[PDB]
Amino acid sequence: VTNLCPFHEVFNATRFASVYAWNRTRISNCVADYSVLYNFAPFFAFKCYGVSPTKLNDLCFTNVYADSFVIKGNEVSQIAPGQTGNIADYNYKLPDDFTGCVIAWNSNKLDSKHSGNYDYWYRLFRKSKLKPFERDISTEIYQAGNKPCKGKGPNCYFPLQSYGFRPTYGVGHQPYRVVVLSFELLHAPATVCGP
Amino acid sequence: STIEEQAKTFLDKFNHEAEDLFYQSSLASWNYNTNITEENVQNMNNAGDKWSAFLKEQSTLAQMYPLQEIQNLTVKLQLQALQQNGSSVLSEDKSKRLNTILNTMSTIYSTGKVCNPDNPQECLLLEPGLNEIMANSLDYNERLWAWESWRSEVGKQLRPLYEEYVVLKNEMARANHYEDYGDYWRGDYEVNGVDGYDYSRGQLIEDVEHTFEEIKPLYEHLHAYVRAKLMNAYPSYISPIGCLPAHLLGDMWGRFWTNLYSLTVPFGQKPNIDVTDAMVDQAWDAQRIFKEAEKFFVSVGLPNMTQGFWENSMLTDPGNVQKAVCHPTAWDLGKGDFRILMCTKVTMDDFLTAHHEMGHIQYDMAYAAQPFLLRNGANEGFHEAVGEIMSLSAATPKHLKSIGLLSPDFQEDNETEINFLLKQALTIVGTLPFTYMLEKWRWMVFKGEIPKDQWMKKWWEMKREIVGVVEPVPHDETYCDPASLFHVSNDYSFIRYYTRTLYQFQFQEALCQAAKHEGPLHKCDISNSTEAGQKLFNMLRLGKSEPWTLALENVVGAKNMNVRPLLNYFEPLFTWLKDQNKNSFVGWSTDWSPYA
Ligand SMILES: *[C@@H]1O[C@H](CO)[C@@H](O)[C@H](O)[C@H]1NC(C)=O
Ligand SMILES: *[C@@H]1O[C@H](CO)[C@@H](O)[C@H](O)[C@H]1NC(C)=O
Ligand SMILES: *[C@@H]1O[C@H](CO)[C@@H](O)[C@H](O)[C@H]1NC(C)=O
Ligand SMILES: *[C@@H]1O[C@H](CO)[C@@H](O)[C@H](O)[C@H]1NC(C)=O
Ligand SMILES: *[C@@H]1O[C@H](CO)[C@@H](O)[C@H](O)[C@H]1NC(C)=O
Ligand SMILES: *[C@@H]1O[C@H](CO)[C@@H](O)[C@H](O)[C@H]1NC(C)=O
Repeated sequence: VTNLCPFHEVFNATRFASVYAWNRTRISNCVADYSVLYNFAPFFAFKCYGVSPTKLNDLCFTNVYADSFVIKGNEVSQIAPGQTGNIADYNYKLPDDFTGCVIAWNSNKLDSKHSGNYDYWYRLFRKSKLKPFERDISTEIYQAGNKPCKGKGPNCYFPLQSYGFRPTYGVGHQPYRVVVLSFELLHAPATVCGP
Repeated sequence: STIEEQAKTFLDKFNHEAEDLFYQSSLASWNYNTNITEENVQNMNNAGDKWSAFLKEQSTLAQMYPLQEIQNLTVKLQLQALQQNGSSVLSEDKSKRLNTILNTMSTIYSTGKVCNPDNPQECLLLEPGLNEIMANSLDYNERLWAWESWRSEVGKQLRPLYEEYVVLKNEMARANHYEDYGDYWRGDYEVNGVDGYDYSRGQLIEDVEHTFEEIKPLYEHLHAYVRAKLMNAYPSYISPIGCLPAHLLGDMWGRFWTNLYSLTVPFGQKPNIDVTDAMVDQAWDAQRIFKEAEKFFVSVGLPNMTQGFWENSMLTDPGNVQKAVCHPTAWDLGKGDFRILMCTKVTMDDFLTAHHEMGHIQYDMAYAAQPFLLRNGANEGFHEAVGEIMSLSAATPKHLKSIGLLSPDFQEDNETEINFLLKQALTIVGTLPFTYMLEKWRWMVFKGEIPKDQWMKKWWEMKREIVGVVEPVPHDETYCDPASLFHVSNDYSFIRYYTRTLYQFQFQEALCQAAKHEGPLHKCDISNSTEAGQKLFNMLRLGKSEPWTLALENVVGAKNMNVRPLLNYFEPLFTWLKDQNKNSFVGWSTDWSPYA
């Protein structure tokens, strides 16, 4: 084993991207050792769909996709197939037949500056519901009424709102970092396996 | 997009911006009440002004959506609460006049001082100077001096301000399409659009008066018994058939007869249950008190306090340099932040207050899932009623013995039960005629049924007739004795204390039945009963989302306020009072006065 999959960057990045513009990293052509994942952070909401976690070292996939972002405590449960809300509807939606794992852990220490960590935004309004595995980084003013908007107004709203993360909040409002691993095997031989 | 859909999106934008701005104002207000500095006063004002300006802007924007075109009632409730004009319906000149009158009356009340004769320097404020006199002094003349001087030197300053206050408040209420300012206040109990649960503003007057007629027999025997005991202490001051002198009632106004307990105690040789010595014997601290309170709510199926509660609250006096406002309060800053501010001492009173205040926290955590505009009690009397029933169970000997503060060998006889019920009636029953008569006077003043040249004349005719209390000094129309109370000169509705009192015994009687309690209602402890906790939580989580008549029905099974549980609580005393008054005159003559 000489080429370990670079999980040292996904679970230990200096800062994570906003949920509406969640970051996607591709992991391939490497040996995947998930046993070290528990050493990265005290995982709170580890959950795998379509695959038993204890057998993660005994499977192979063509490519792995890590989608990393930051949400609130209440919105962690929205990261699941067939779920609805704000994050699952207008920010980041998983397919109904999703296969992979979800790892969510608290980051109250790194994403709470006591004055409002307003660098993490989420999409509040959208014309339609987000398609699975789609990013909508568009920043056009949202129209709620019938009049033209061409900018902010009484019924013309900015689609993105900034989280007000602070360390004084409860566990339900403290920021949580989420990494969703999706496993894919289309045609190519699996370049990702276990030890 | 329809108007209702635009309002749902408008309320969606409002909730997220309000929760942030409300948290900034609540945190800045917390840092002042826990660290009274000059920098914290400005930061509290700056954050409070930004929150007040945000509401005024959103109220105008909310008034651009016609309520008639909204059919979803949960959306209409949030729009209706946000569209409430209030003082913003008057002209800018009249609203500026009204806010100046309100600030002056609050300043006159909080700064009004009375100086003893022959020393223009030895002056006393209401708190603590005059209040200490009205609560501890047994001297007739000393209490008469404090009672009269507070009303002739501070109340007379409020008389001209209160006349213009009624005019502008009536113009404000009538511009909001209300009959008068009293009808405006009664809108807190109004319910429309819900078949079988509606409630009109005028119905509150009829229900308060109807239930008060059933309280009269209990109060007359409590009044007669108190008069007899006080007549033995002041034989030359009290008539056996007249009303009670207003300055001999336990406080500045007779709002509570609690302090009359020393002179009216039935069996003055059996001591009260005071587990304060036991708490010090067991090295209890403030954290132990709140931990025991936390265990209480957990025993009935309610959640434990959040980690941020134990970390952010101030459960002890900061002491030394850092000063703080030691009044016990429960804080719901929002966004999962719940705190309790309290300079807790190792006493039995603070032990029961901790259960009273943590009950407010349980209420807040329950409806925290509701929208921002629906996070409150069902009406103005719900929140305080939930806190009262917690100290009811926590103070019983059954509960005090189950936690190791009261000795198991300590037995309770019917003489200590009467002493407890009499102490309770002096505070609970003694305040109901005071509260109803005061609020009825303001209802009639706002309605225009009492002319200005007969304000004080009608005020004391109703004190003699309804409350059975006579003024010791004749007062002309230069006085303003109602304004000598905080709530009247600071513009607060008062009927909330009448409805809350009847609510809490409805709650307690219902929860104790769910707890399968046997025996008198006053000995009940709902501890370890998850069934009672489930029945209470079914109303706490509602918040303001449902009509208060429906929220009340989830606990007690009835849609309206009921006085029978209150009478069921005091029945062992009522039968004892009637036996004590067999050779005494029950009732009062309104023509007798101590200055006749
Ligand atoms: C209270 O205010 C004083 C005045 O600046 C400050 O020195 C102190 O640290 C403050 N205490 C807290 C707990 O904020
Ligand atoms: C009213 O609107 C809320 C969202 O604002 C929705 O959850 C609820 O189901 C609606 N109720 C009815 C009866 O349409
Ligand atoms: C608010 O006041 C305006 C006039 O200032 C009035 O037309 C409107 O009906 C009022 N609305 C409410 C909800 O009080
Ligand atoms: C409440 O009690 C449960 C155990 O019943 C515990 O797991 C939880 O951490 C407690 N909550 C807090 C805030 O301590
Ligand atoms: C409640 O249960 C606890 C044990 O769970 C017990 O110690 C306590 O005495 C009980 N109290 C009552 C009033 O039943
Ligand atoms: C208390 O009960 C005893 C009998 O158990 C009775 O003789 C006495 O009169 C009662 N006293 C009161 C005040 O009820």
